[PDB]
Amino acid sequence: DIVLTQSPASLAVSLGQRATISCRASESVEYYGTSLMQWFQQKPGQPPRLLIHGASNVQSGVPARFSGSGSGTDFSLNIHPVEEDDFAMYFCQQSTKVPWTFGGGTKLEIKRADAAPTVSIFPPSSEQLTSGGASVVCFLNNFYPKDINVKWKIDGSERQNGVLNSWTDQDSKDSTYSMSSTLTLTKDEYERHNSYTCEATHKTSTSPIVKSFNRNE
Amino acid sequence: SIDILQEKEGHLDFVIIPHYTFLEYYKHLSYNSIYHKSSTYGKYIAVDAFIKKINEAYDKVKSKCNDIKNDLIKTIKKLEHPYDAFKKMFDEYNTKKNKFINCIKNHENDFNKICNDMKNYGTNLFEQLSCYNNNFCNTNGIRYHYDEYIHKLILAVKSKNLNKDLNDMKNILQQSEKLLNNLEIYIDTIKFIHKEMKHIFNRIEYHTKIINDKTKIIQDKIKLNIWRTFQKDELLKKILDMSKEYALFITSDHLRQMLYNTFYSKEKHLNNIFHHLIYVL
Amino acid sequence: VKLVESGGGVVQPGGSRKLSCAASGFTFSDYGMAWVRQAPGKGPEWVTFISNMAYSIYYADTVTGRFTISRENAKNTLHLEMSSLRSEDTAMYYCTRAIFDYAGYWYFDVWGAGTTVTVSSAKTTAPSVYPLAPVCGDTTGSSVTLGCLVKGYFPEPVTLTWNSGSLSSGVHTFPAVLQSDLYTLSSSVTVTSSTWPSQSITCNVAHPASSTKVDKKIEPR
Repeated sequence: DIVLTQSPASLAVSLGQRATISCRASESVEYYGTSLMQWFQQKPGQPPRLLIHGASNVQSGVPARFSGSGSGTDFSLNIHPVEEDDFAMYFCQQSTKVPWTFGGGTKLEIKRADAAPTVSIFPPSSEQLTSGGASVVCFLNNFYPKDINVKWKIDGSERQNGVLNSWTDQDSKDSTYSMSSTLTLTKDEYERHNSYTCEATHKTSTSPIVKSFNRNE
Repeated sequence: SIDILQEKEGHLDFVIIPHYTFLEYYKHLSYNSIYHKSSTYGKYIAVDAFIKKINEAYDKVKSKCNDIKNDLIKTIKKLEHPYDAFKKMFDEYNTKKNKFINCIKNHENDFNKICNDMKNYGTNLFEQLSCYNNNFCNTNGIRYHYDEYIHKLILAVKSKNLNKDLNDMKNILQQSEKLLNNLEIYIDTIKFIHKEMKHIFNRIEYHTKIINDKTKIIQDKIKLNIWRTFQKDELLKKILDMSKEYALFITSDHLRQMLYNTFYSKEKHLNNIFHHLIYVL
Repeated sequence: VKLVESGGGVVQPGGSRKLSCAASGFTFSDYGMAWVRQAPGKGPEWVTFISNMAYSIYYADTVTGRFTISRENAKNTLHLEMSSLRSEDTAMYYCTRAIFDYAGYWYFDVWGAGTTVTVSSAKTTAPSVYPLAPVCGDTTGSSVTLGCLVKGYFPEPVTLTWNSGSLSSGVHTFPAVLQSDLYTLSSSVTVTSSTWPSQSITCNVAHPASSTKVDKKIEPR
C-alpha cells in the first residue's frame, strides 16, 4: 500500500505568513503524466474539505491563497497569506493505487506568546472515597506551546499506572492549550500513602512545576 | 495470436491481435460516451490526450524486445540475401524467432496493465452517460461518431478491391510455384520465402473476410441506431455492441494493410533470387 | 449540494449495521460514491467506492468480505451494509461524492457531515459525578480553580454546565476518554478567589441516554 508521510506533524504560524506543508509518498503517484495527489482541510467536528486535486488544481470556491506543487513522490501545500480561517488539520491523499490512502495530517496552529501552565491538584472527593474509589485530578491550564510532560509521584516516587490524560484543542479565543491528568487508585491503596504530586515539565521552565498535597492536612 | 510484420526492408514489428481489438474497443467506447450530449463534445482533447499516453506507454514496453528484434532482422537479411548449407542456417531463424516470441510473452503482465488502464478509462467514461429523458435518449452521438471516425474507413474499403488484391496475390503464388518446380542453398531459400508468402496470404484472406463481413454489418446496423430515440438501457447496449463491430473491423483493416506490404516485400526478395538463379542457368 | 448519512449508533461486537446516505442538489447517477471513516483522534481511512452504474466496486483490505457498498440511483441513496463488527470499526462514517477527472482519476469533492458507529459491549450507564474542592492549604492568589469529575458513563455524550450555564468564561471541559468500555471527563472553573465559597459554584451533569441530571455543589474540604 502507498504510504503518505506528512511533514511537519504540527506547524505554528502567525496571520499573514506562509505555511508550507510537505507530503511524501512511498511509491510514485504519477498516472500518465498526472500526479493523483489531493489535499483536504478539516476543522474540529467538521468533515474534510477538498482544496486541491491534480497535485496542483485548486477546487472551485477554494481561495487563491492555497496552492499545490510537486510530482512523483514529493508534494507541497502552500497557504499564503495565512488567514484566521486556515487553522485546521491538513491531509494529503492518493488515488493512484487502491487502497486510496491519506497522510497522517499536519495541524496548522496559531503562534502566540509562551504561557506557563496554571497547575491545580485535587484530592479525591469524600463521596468517591465512600464508593471505594480514589481519583487524584490535576489540571494544567492555559499553556503554550502544546508540548507538556506530566508525571505523578506518590510518597516522592514516580507512578505511571492508573493515569488517564485528556487535552483540549487550541482555545479559539486565547490560543492556549489545557490538560487534565487523573490518577485513579482504590480507596484501600490511596489510604496507604502520604504525599500525592503531579509535576509538569514545559518549554517555559527547565525545572518542573510541582503541585502536591499530604493526605489529611 | 501474435502477427509478425515486415512492411519494408530492414524493419520488423509485431501486433498482439487481442490487445489491438481491446484498445480499439475502449477508444470508440470513449468517443461514443462524450459525443452523446452536446455539453461533453469539448472533452475530445482530454480523451485524445489520454489515448495518446496509453499508446505511447504500450510502445515503450514493445521497445524492450528491440535488441532481440534487431538480432532477428540480421538473421532475416542473411536468409533473404544468400549472396556474400540451409538446414544449419534455418535453425538461426527458428531460435531467434522463438527468442523474440519468448521476449514478448515475458512482457505479458506489463502490456495487460496498460490494456486494463484503457479498459478502466473507457468504462468510467461510458458510465458518465445520461439522457434528458431516460425513455427518449438521442442517437446524435452514434451518428456523429460513425460519420467522423468510421464512415471514411468504410469508404476506403468499398473503393479498394480486396477480392482482386487477393487474386493478384493468388496469381503471384501460382506463377511462383510452377517456376519453383525447375531446380536443376538458393532453391531451399526460395522454398522458405514461398512458404512464408502462403502463410501471409492466408492471414490476408482471413482478415479480408472479417473486413467484408464487418463492413456489411456496420452499414446495416448503423441505419437502425440513428434518426430515432431509445430507452436508456437499450441505447447503452447499442453503444457497446457497435464498438465491438468497429474494433473487429479496424483491427482486420489495420492487419490487412500491414500483411499486404509484408507479402510484396518478401515477393521482391523472391523475385531477386529467382532472377539470380535464372541468370546462372 | 448535500450528503446526509443516517443509520449510525451503538452496535455490539460481532453485530451488524446498515448505513444510508441521501444525496440532494445534484444528479446522483452522475457521480462515483464512497465511504471514508475517521476513528476518534485519527485521520481519514478510505473504506469503499462504487462507480456511477456500479461497474467498479473497491474495498479497503480492512473491511473486505464484511462490508458491502450499494447504490439506488432512482432514490439518490448510497448504502453500506456492515457485518461482524469489531471495536476497530468505531468511527465517524462519511459519505463522499467522487468526480472522474478526464486525466483518468477519481477525487472526493463533496462530503456529508458523517454518522458515528460505536462498536461496544457496554450498557447505558449514568455517570458518577464528583465535586472537586481545592486542597486545604490556601496559597492566597487572585483566583481559585474548582473541578468536577464525571466518571463511568456510556454512551457519549454528557452535558456539563457550571451554575446551570451562568458560569462559562473560566471553564475548561475536557474531551471524554475511555476507562475500559466506559467514558470519563473532567471540567475546571476558575473564578475570583474572594467569591468562592461565598458565591456558590455547582456542577450539573446531564446524560440524555440514561435520562439523568445530577447537581454537585462544590464545598470546602
